[PDB]
Amino acid sequence: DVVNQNAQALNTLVKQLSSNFGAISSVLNDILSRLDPPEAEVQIDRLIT
Amino acid sequence: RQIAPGQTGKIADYNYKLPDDFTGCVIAWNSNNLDSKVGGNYNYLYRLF
Repeated sequence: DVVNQNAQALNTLVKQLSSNFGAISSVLNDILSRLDPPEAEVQIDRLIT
Repeated sequence: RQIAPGQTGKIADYNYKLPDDFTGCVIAWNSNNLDSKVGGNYNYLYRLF
């Protein structure tokens, strides 16, 4: 009930890897390498948030 | 319509680009009545490549 819980907590952060968070997709550097610099500012703002 | 932070083209790739933190203004207006010539005024030149 400690250790697995922490793993689940870490697994929770694992599920925070591939979330859109209002952005187009969860992939960072492809959106950094496809769109406008202010568009990428908006997307990375959403992702960092 | 190319002078913008994040755009490219005849202006921002060749000779005149804005920085990413443009703390200025954009004002333009027509003065064709002092540059109109029938055969063409070719004293003013630009960059293509």
